[PDB]
Amino acid sequence: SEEPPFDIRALRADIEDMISEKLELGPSLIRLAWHEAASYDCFKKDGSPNSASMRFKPECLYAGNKGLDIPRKALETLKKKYPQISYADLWVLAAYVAIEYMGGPTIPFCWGRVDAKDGSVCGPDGRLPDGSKTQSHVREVFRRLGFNDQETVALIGAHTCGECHIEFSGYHGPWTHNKNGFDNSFFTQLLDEDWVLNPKVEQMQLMDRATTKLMMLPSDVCLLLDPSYRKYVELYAKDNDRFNKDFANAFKKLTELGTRNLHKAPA
Ligand code: HEM
Ligand SMILES: [Ca+2]
Ligand SMILES: [K+]
Repeated sequence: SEEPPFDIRALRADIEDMISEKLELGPSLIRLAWHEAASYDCFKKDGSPNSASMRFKPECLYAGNKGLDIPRKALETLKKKYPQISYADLWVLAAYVAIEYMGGPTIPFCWGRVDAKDGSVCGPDGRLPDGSKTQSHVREVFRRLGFNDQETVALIGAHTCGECHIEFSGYHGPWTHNKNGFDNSFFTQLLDEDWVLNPKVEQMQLMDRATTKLMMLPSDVCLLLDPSYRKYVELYAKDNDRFNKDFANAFKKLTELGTRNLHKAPA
């Protein structure tokens, strides 16, 4: 529709380059964008999602955002090179490129997000979801964000890529045997393995009986235990195209929560 004031083409290319020079950045950029949107409360209408408010204290110090300085710092180099882009746009755009680069769907980008100017707009701590908890908590968090059960399950399928780091969350390991590819293999893994207790990680997590090299969180396996969430796990495990499409729509929605006057980018 409308040309952004920054060179989007060149920028897309710089972000693919940066990811290619450091592949484990792909998943952290997705998590960065998700956590900047995850402060929203659709009932209270607060929390400054999608405003790059995680640049500021105290949100940058919340336990759940630990390690997200890495992708923020990496993107600083690009903000410098393309000054017309807001950080908030940049953070969203880099997640979309990451998803695509790793084999995921191409999500239509909208631009024009305004950056928070100070940390007084940041939402409270305790809005990010807790991996040690299960379906009650999960549904409560995602209701509060504006998502239904179908959207919830689709979004959590992003765990198909990346991994847990002891230093950041206290959990350990990848969910899938290809942490650098974005497909429906998180649901597939969830359903096809026998998940057994990992007796050597201090924060409770499961491991696959077959190899013991994969992991799931309590919040992940709660998607099997809940009868509504399990319908959708099954839907995505048996239909990768459907997963691509629903993930695309839900993530776009996630990254457009609490925004206004966006413009559709070209491609
Ligand atoms: C129930 C909701 C969620 C919980 C409890 C949760 C929990 C976690 C935890 C504990 C980590 C590990 C962080 C680390 O140690 O580095 C993580 C990583 C990640 N999560 Fe989530 N997550 C949730 C939902 C989501 C959603 C909705 C998205 C995306 C749409 C997402 C995408 C990711 C990605 C990409 C990583 C990888 C980060 C990396 O490799 O550096 N997660 N998640
Ligand atoms: Ca925020
Ligand atoms: K994967």
